[PDB]
Amino acid sequence: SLTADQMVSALLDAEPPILYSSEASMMGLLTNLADRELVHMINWAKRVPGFVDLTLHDQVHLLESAWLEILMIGLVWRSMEHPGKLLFAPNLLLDVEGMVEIFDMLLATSSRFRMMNLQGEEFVCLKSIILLNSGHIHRVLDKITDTLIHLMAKAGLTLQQQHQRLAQLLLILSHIRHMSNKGMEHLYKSKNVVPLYDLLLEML
Amino acid sequence: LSLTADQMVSALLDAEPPILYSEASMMGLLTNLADRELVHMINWAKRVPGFVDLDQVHLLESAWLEILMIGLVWRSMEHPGKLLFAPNLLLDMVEIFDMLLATSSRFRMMNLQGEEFVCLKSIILLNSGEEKDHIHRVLDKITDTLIHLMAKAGLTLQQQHQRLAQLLLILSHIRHMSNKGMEHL
Ligand SMILES: CC(F)(F)c1cc(F)ccc1-c1sc2cc(O)ccc2c1Oc1ccc(/C=C/C(=O)O)cc1
Ligand SMILES: CC(F)(F)c1cc(F)ccc1-c1sc2cc(O)ccc2c1Oc1ccc(/C=C/C(=O)O)cc1
Repeated sequence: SLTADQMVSALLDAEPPILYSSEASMMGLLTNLADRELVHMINWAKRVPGFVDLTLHDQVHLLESAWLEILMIGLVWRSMEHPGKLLFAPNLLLDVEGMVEIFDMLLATSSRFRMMNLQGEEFVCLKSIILLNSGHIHRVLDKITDTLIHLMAKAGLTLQQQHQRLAQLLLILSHIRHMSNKGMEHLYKSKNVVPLYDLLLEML
Repeated sequence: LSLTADQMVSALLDAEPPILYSEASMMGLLTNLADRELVHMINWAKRVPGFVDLDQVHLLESAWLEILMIGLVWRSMEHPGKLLFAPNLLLDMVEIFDMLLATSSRFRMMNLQGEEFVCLKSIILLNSGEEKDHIHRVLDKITDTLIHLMAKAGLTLQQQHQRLAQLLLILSHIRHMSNKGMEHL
């Protein structure tokens, strides 16, 4: 029911904080950083319009299917004004076997956003898209498109420039889904970061 | 890049490969089918306005299973519960099979037109990966094509953007389907 300006302001208020923090040392840091970031992500997801109307079962499913893409799109957004480096935290700016191909993708994605001049208002829309897309849900997904296109028209882009930019923005998401799949394959061995159902249920 | 929307949709519709035919028996039949489908794909790709002007090898290395999946998902559309691999090969790993039925159900639920299906395939192929901007400008042209095809259909500007968004968010699903399809292979 929210207006496109009311929506973008709710997403901007929903925004999580920026957190702080050898192969095993670096991994112990990344594992711990994401763990604490997961708790702030569950609070954020409930601040996203429409997600809290959903049954706990649906909320779980979406988060389990999107917790790494959400972490990565947040990462790629922070790291953006730091070319050649990945700002996992303000005290954790980096540049481990197998992890090299994934790091290089996350660098390329960050480099794409910057060249494309990604804005914070479009970013909060995209991260909200990923949460709701991972799995009424299509009614909300339509509302975030209307918000993105409203922000493109408010910025002065022509109707052509609007649908062209929307598409480029929605295709970089195929890459984020890919970066997530390869990451899930790499990390898993066992899991040290608490399954999100235990967390979501623990928080209510 | 000089090409119009109707010139782009018809150029791709012309490039459309033919429909082909057919446990160890099922996988062997599928390996053989796919192996014959890659030769038609490799040739279709050369007919994608922009693609032959390249790097082409890696784009088919990334999109070969996404293209095989979108094709399968497009064929099997009026066959709910079953997957139409070939007219003589209709089957009804289970995870990948279910993920493929859901996509086809979404394709049915959206009334996805063939003219829009060719555009998705060409976007899949190009977005799978001065020479780098060539891919960008072509994708921005397939998007004008998709929006024009919608304009013709009678949809409003708001009903156009939503539908563009709807179809594009399905490519994240087919990227995911391919990735988990690769692990299984
Ligand atoms: C290259 C790389 F580091 F980005 C990268 C490469 C991969 F293969 C996979 C993930 C990544 C990322 S993106 C990211 C964003 C952030 O805000 C914070 C942490 C991380 C993180 O690292 C992680 C993420 C999760 C875990 C969990 C382990 C467990 O359950 O035991 C460990 C390390
Ligand atoms: C369930 C399933 F069959 F869909 C499926 C599950 C997966 F995990 C991965 C892919 C699939 C698909 S999608 C498809 C579409 C088509 O038009 C035709 C064949 C196939 C095919 O099967 C394949 C694809 C490639 C190979 C290669 C083997 C080799 O190099 O030895 C074997 C079987």
